[PDB]
Amino acid sequence: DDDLVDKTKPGDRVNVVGVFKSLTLILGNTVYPLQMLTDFDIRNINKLSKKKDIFDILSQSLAPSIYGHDHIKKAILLMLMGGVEKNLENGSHLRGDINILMVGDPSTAKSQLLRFVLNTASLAIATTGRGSSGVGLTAAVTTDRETGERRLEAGAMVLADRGVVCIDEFDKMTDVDRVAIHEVMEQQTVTIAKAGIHTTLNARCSVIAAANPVFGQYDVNRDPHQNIALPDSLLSRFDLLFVVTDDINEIRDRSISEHVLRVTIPFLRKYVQYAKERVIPQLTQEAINVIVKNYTDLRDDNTKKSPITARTLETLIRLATAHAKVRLSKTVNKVDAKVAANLLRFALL
Amino acid sequence: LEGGALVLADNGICCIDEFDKMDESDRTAIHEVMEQQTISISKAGINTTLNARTSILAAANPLYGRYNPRLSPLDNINLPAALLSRFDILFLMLDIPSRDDDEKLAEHVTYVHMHNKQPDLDFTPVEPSKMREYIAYAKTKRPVMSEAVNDYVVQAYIRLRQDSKD
Repeated sequence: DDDLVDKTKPGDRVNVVGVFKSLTLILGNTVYPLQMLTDFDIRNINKLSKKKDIFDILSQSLAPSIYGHDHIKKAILLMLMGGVEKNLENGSHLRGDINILMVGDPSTAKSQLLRFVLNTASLAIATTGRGSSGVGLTAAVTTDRETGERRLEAGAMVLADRGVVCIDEFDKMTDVDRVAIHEVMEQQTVTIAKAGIHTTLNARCSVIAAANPVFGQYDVNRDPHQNIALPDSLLSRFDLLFVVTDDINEIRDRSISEHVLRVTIPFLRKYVQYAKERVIPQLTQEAINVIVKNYTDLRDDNTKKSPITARTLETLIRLATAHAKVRLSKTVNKVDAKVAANLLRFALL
Repeated sequence: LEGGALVLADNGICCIDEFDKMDESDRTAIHEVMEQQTISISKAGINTTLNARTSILAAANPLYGRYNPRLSPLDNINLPAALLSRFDILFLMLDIPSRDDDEKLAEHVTYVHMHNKQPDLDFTPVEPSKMREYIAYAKTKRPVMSEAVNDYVVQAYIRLRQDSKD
């Protein structure tokens, strides 16, 4: 009808209330654009808020079918919980989302971790990275003979606005989607100008990329830059680059067979959404100086193994905030910057 | 007419992110509105000219990502001479690691990530409407150059040409 004509737009989750009349359609009179929490679960998450051993067991309890890789799932835990999404006054917004790229030999469970992060998040969209019918994930053009005109189709990234998206086989993805995510990273948004339209979209969509080398295998003695098969701008776009090695070693490889031959799922979802909705962390002077010292000490890596960018400054406190909201404290601590520096030492060296 | 992006943005700022990641077909149309603001197309559909004003803003990176001090800037920049010869202002925003100046950038990003407020300087940041009104009021002005500034302009141009004229 006339009344509710200005409250509908494509891409949003909606709940309509109408009458199923068949002259089959519904006469929609009420539209609402959009896990339950009890008072017993809040006592459990308040009981688990002050123990200083919570983070390691919560990172170890997400995937018991995958042996090892504790710091990678520590960053994946900090990745799926989120950031803060700070909106500046009379200026551009600030990126709160974090992005993770994972490389290594194709022998491990990188393709088995996406199914776990797709089935255990709040909302997640996974794509293969190659095979999109449109121009990519974000959109596509179509012709309709009903109106005799051209309409817009929204393939992916525009659907999930606050959740996470997962792209496996990142090296097979073409340059058009690379130019689009070049905009995606810095933007935490996207822009499109096409025959008859110009616009910009802003839906939160933290990316989880999984790639493979072009040589098939990789070892420590080879250089760590050409094995990646990606440009330096994409290395600067992604925040944490995790390298997983699989050289055959008789000491470590003895217990994988008995481990795979041998806290829960509905609790961490409620934990992540209560941290996302209630507590926003702020900075302190105890965690500014140690991250200033860490950034100035690394800006070492430029002469030894990896480039340092301006953005990385932002990503070095995003993670801290993350840890500070994993413990759901109202402000940050020095140990959050320390565990972010430990994650940096594991993912950089 | 269904222009790429140069036709819905007629009188304003047209920006390009990742300028060296484009192709020759994009460059031949960008240089044509950069020199003369009047794209002309003569194909089996039409032979017509579309006129628009676009203060081309471009953001680019070099060949190896960052700069190179052992390389010349004509070899560091992959763009041809006619492209940057038309470009009057090129900004070499190069980062240099330091001990004192890097702390202010770190203090500023931790201050804007701590809260949305800007630093406590004795100045207040103006909202978009007031300087938008100032730009719209200043755009109707038509300044005329004098003769005392003319004799400085021609002497500086002669000295700049001789200094630039390897």
